Amino acid sequence: ECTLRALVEEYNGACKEAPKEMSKQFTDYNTFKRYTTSKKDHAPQMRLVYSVRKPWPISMTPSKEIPLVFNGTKLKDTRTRANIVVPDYWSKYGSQTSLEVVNAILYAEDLKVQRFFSTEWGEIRYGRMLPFRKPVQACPTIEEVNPASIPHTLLQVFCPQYTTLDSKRKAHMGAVEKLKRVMEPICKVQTQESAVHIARSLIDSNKKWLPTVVDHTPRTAEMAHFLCSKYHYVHTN
Amino acid sequence: TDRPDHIDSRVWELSETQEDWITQVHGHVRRVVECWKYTICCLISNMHTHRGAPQYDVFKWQDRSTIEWICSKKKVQYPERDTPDLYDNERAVAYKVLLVSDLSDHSPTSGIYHDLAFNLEGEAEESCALVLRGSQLQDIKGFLCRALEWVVSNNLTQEVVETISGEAKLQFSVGTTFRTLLKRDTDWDVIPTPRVEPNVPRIEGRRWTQMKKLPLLKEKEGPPSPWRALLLGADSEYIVCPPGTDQEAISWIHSQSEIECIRESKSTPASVITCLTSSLQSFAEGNPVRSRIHEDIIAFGINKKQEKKQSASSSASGEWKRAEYQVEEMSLPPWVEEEMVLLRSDQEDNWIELEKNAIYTEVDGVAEGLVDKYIEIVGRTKVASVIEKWQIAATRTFSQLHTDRSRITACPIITRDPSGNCQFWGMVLLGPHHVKRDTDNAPLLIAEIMGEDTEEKYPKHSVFSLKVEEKQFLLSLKITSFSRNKLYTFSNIRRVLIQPASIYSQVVLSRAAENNSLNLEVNPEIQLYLEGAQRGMTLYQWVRMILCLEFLMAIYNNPQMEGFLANMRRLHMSRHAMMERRQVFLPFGSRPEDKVNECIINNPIVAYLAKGWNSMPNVYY
Amino acid sequence: MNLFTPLSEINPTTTQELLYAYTGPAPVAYGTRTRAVLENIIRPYQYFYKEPNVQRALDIKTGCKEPEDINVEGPSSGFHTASVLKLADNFFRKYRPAMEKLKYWILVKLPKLKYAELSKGRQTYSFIHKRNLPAPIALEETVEFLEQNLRRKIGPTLLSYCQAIADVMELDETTYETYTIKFSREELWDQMRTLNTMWKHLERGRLNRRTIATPSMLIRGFVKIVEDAAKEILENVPTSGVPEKLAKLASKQTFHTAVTGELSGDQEKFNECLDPDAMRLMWTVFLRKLGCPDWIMELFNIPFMVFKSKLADMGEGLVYTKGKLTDRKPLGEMPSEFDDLVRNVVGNSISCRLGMFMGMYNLTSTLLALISIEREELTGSHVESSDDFIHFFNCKTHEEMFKQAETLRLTLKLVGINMSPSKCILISPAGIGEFNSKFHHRDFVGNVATELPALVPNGTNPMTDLAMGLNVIKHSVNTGQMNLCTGALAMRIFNHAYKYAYMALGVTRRTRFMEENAITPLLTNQGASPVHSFSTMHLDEVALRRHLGLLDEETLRRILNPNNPVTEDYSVPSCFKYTLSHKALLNKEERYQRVTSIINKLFPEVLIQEASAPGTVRESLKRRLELVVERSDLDEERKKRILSRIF
RNA sequence: GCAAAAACA
Repeated sequence: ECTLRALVEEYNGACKEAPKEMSKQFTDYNTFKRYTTSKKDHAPQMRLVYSVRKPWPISMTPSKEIPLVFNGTKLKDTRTRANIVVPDYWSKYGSQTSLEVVNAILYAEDLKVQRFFSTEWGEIRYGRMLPFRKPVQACPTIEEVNPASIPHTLLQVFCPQYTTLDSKRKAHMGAVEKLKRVMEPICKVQTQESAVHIARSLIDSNKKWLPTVVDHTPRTAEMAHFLCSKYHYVHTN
Repeated sequence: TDRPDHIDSRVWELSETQEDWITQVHGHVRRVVECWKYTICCLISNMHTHRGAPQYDVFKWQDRSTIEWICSKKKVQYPERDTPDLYDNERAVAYKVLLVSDLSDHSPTSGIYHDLAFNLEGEAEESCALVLRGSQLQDIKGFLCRALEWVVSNNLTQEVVETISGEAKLQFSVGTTFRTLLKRDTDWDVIPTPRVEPNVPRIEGRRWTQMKKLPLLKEKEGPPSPWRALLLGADSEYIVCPPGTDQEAISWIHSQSEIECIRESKSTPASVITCLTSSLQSFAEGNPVRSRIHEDIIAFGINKKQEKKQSASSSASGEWKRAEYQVEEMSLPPWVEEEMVLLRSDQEDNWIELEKNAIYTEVDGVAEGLVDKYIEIVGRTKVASVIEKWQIAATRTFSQLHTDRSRITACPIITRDPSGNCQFWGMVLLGPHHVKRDTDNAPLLIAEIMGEDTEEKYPKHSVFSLKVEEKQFLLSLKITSFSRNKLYTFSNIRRVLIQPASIYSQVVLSRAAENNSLNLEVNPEIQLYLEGAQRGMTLYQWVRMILCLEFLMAIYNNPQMEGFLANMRRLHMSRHAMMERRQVFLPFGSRPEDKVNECIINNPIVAYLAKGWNSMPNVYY
Repeated sequence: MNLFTPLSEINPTTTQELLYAYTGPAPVAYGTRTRAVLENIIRPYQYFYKEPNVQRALDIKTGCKEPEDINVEGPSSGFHTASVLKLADNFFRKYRPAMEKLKYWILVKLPKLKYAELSKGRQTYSFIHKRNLPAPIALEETVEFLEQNLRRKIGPTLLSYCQAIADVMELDETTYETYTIKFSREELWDQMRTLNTMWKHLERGRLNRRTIATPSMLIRGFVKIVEDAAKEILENVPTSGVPEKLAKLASKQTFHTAVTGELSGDQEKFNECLDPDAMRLMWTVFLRKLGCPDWIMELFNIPFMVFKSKLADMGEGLVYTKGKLTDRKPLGEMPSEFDDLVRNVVGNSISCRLGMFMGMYNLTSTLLALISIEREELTGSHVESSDDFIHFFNCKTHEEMFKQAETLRLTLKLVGINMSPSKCILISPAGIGEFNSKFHHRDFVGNVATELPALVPNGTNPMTDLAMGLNVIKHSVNTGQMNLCTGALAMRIFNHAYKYAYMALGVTRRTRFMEENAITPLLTNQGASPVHSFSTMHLDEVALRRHLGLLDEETLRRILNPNNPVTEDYSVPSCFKYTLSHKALLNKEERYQRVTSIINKLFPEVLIQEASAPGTVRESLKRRLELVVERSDLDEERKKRILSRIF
């Protein structure tokens, strides 16, 4: 198969060009995963104006679906670098994907929009009210998942073959089958790191310090930025 | 230590990583024992087959994913912390290679897997004999013997026995030499055990006094502080131009302008007007960047450091001494109050054009109504126009200094009124600006239209007479340098609107909470200490003056300003406590005003705030 | 200033947020740090005795002093040993659940700590290249140096790394190995001791600039161990400034006639009056009463003993002027105000047994202060974060309260904490105070930010920049620093800045290209009207536009296609989530990047968990590739052909 | 000239 041959050739390339790096311990990956020579920029927001206005601001993977010159405008430097208007061109004359892929990509984000518009708002009440902050679950999840079992739930969805019995045991079943069904169109070699990110946010029960007038359910915690304040309270039905 | 003779290499470099031997009490002996177990596992398997496939699977020290694959076949499942070392296809069972002291005291460890026991001199449990072949048992004999000789020769019998009995024990060891290095700069051992009885001594302390009256800040004496900001501030004016582009407005100004020097400053010689005229002419022609003229040397300080160094080298005398720096002490200038009263004057336009956010709920409508009303009340003010000028000038200067040029860039400051007309506040000229770090200074030559000239207020500005059509305008040139950080910061000057907006919103929402009804038309009466007396002013003009103060503080921010504010927060808290009939007490040697007075040196707005504090009551009843 | 102080309808506490310089530039520290570093070093040596005597204080190893030596009318450096022992014992006895959690962390979680977490630290001075290097590079070079000098592979755990450091410290000779960097025990010891100093940038609220020190990578493992233990304790004690606590004390109704006061203050020269030996004693008492083994004690005591031998770098030199000339000269070359410390100069570093540096032990210093709090007379609620504290007194008599406040000052002085008299203010009736940038008035604690939100895109790409800008504004609203009007105004300012930064305003090349090609603006970064409201700060841009009909299915499939050439941050992948943009370090970096790239494809699970999987990268990749080929449900001949090429 | 305990030019 093409995928296996591509993986083998890249593996032999790594052994040849980087022998010493391949002789390191596999646990060292947690260290050189972030091995960057470039120094941390304390003010990255301060270079954006110049970076956007440089010639060829965007770095792109080589492809043929983007013309070299489009209506007198050179789009690519012919890795290769793209013009700032390349994403604008792709929004009109780009290659389309399946609707299932779009639905999976917008999952865990379309849900937040539906929750906002599927709830009715009571009248705003103004008064002397004291917002006291407690740690609560910020975002609603498809299934209630114990922390420190989130990674084990993710393993079953994505790579159930590369796991142990105990990791299998300490994984939320019921959330695996919901995650597998909705993430199926995007569980591939590409967008694997993306699909994990949506998978995490769908069952992530992280706690954040949010203003409270009454105890927040997970539904109302993601909207606490406007439900309550020092002078107003909004009632949600 | 090194690899034992009986243990071959492959097992040694396989066991190098399997466990953290160095952190174990007997890690070397433990590693040797596990290598024995793996060697026994390999000898049991050897070259044997069942149905064309190898009879045994050596799960020990094997990739866990491979183990899980093999267990997915054959329909078995083994936990990772109790994984058997071997699996037999002949009997469809799994075995664990174990070493014991005696074969009499042996019991099945668990029902998941069967046990293979050896007592370290070669012989095996009867179950092993019933399971293993004669050749395999002979090989295990011939390994355990000639491993026992290595055990005895190095005298590790007790260590081996301890390793067999219990599991791994964690440890951390510090030897003699590192211990001596550690003990060099301390009076105690590695584990401090001082020979003193624990006790908390009774120590006599000083007395806590009361701050009966509020501190009086020190007003410095000296020459009044000149205006030392990037741009003009309240004295800023613009020339109304016919509608068009920036190039059209610049051409209109340059074609019908006559410039004559009124007041000349030694800091900014009148000869630098040629640079501004050349920049105007070039920009009118469509070229915002022009070549270098002779006056550009003086205007932008080209090759100034390499002349000052030779001047200092020529003027060398005396002996070296530690460089004591000094900051000139300056008094509150009269122009700060004038700036404040002029910054609040009304304007015809709004000067604050921010795109509205979306509105979906009633909360969004309330928030946008609050923002709209705040923009209404602080928009048609001169301070808003000055903020717009500062924003545009700083943004355009910042956007043109990343190129690292050797030529002069022109960045006109032009606004549009809601009728199409162009408003020319002035132009900023950027020099070569070979900028390396973000704190490096870019040379600038700033030209601004000046409402009124004051030599005392603007000693380093050269003021010129500018005439367009029939109107008269004042043009000021100043030679200045200004860093990348500060230009970027002032390009975001619109963030100064937040704090006055915060105060306004808090007042409005407090009224709404009091009456349980939002009313955006509230303009209540705010009582304040004014000219040393308690009168009141409306909310709108109070917010206007707050915005004027915040803008002046922002454009005059420096270490003195921040130290002064951080140390006046405590005194502001103390004053508010004394309003509520609360008492304030201080420790021995407590002079809170000293922290503030250390920061009042020559900052005009620090001095203005200090005088505002001093005019306030210092005692409350 | 009178304009900032209302007398009706609003109180000065709320308007005290106006005493800030949010919009103005932060001060910059220019030039040499040598004078500041030397002053920080010399302050402890002047405060050891009531009458200053630097020469007699320069031969003190352990900063132990008699109670009569403690200066109550001025700053005092050092500690009283019996005081430290008794205070640490009292702290251990009272906060017993916290120490049980410490014991659990030591037994269970301490051995599982991985030294790869050192790679997440900040910039580190390299003892091999003699330059400041990023933490991953320093960690990699240190581990390779250890493996070269120890003839073994360092285990993934932090304890293995610390044991490797201890073992390599015992060699007469160490090398690095084509250039060969040759060390000695004394030279490696000096590199281990050395603290690299630098200016503390972007610091607000101070007239004078400060310096901070960085430890060497050889000691950062021990430092991380002790700081993690300190954090474990501090997360479980009510006197630490970590959760809330200020709000809880503010809302705590005491009595109806009790004399209740509130003390707010900072600590003067907090890091210049602290001695590491006091923290050694406190930690040793804690571990000894916990029943920990001796190796735990040795592990906890190594960091502070190395700090007692610190060799803080004294900057670039002292500034000297002949006439108009300026020169940069080291300490000791010519007379200065630091001539007492000339005998402590070691190369370009200076040795100093007393005192500490900011940014080195933030949590252990807080623990020392909190054990100083633990007395029988101090029956008051204390909360402290490093050099900032707030104390609440619930007494029955004003003289009793005053004696308790004096006892607090003296017991802080017992270990060398020395709160600033001019910055500490006690309000006789409790209800007004300030602590850690939170301003308290009656039943209200107002969080006031030290820094206003940037309201500018972060500079990564439009979708992420919009997401993080909205998240920052929402967090500011949640902390109470912003409200409805302030939040919406910040959103509008951020929207304008965001559109400007991405060529979405006026006439630019991007807008011209979109107009000529009839590409209508559909996203905010493209110049379209903003879709986000105040209530929708938490919603993604791509969503909330499909829902409202502003984005149709065609352009959704076109921009969300994963095959686009260009591709918490809860922003969906899109064509607009793009990327804009030392001799033997760049090639090593690209080799490591390739080795990372082959992983995350053969190992999907490293995206979820840590690497684990004992063994080296070569054979781990080898066997995983063999397994994925073997379980590819292909023909046997093709599988054998594929595996024949895997070498 | 910018700046503020010393850098930029």
